[PDB]
Amino acid sequence: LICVNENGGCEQYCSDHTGTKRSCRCHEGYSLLADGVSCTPTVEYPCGKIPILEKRN
Amino acid sequence: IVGGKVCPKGECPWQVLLLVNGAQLCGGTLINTIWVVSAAHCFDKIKNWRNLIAVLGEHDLSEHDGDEQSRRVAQVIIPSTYVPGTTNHDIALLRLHQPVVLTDHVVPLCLPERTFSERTLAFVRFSLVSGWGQLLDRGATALELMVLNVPRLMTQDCLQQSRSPNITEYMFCAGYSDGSKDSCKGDSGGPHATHYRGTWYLTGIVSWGQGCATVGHFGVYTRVSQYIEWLQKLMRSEPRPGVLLRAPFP
Ligand SMILES: CO[C@H](C(=O)NCc1ccc(CN)cc1OCC(N)=O)c1ccc(O)cc1
Ligand SMILES: [Ca+2]
Repeated sequence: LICVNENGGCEQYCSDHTGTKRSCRCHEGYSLLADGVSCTPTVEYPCGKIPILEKRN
Repeated sequence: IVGGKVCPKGECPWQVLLLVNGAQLCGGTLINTIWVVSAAHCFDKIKNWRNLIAVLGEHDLSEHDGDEQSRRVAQVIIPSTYVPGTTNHDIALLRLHQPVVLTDHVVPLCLPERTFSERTLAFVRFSLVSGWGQLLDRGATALELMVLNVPRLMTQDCLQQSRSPNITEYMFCAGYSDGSKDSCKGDSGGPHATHYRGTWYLTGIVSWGQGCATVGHFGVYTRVSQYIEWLQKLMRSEPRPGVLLRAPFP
């Protein structure tokens, strides 16, 4: 996988590494899941999410 | 904002209102608890830098509902390359004197990594722009926060579709050429926010255009991806005496 195509499969940030390797990363306030692509909030008010709508669902 | 809708209270929680001596100046975007991104041009005519206030959690300017949080602006940082009265490099980074408290009504927008923004966010067609600016060209400003969904254009396409400042690599076009929908004067500095896989990111700053919602012209926004490393370096820096700071760019 490569970061320029489909964001390398990452939900947030993507780094290419030497030799068919890719690492996904997450913004502060999020942690990467064991799937290696998904980011889950670790704080009450993570950036870029709208509390009243997150609670709405 | 021309041709948008009221942003339901709490649905634009990163929006900032900038005031000078109590009067509306511009918008901005909260990106963490002490840092706000706005437009350089908002500060061209400031005389007393010590009367600048940022308000978070604002919605209706006619009433106080208790969700508003006001802070003094301790630093206004502008790139060396910005020239007052012109269009290029239209970005400012503002340090608040004290952090805001995050709540359901006050939440930062994510400042993306450059690669992610250039490779992925730049190709998301629609994004939201918001503010308390003019509801019509030559019209009154909004009392409730307004929001508008605008499509982004590649600059080559913007130039071909438009019919006078250059559109530089530090800008991008978004909106409509039929005169129905645009951001306006008083929205300057506010967010152009882009959704990707459940999270919103800062991709532009309301910057300029030919009037507001002028037929044959699109809105022009500061291309925030060009400034990620500049912003991140400044956020790691210690404050300096005196509010205005010009910082080298790149
Ligand atoms: C650098 O920005 C200023 C400025 O006034 N920006 C305000 C603004 C925000 C959004 C929109 C429409 N999206 C239009 C706007 O202004 C339209 C106008 N002034 O006719 C500028 C400077 C020099 C120049 O030649 C043109 C603009
Ligand atoms: Ca209010």
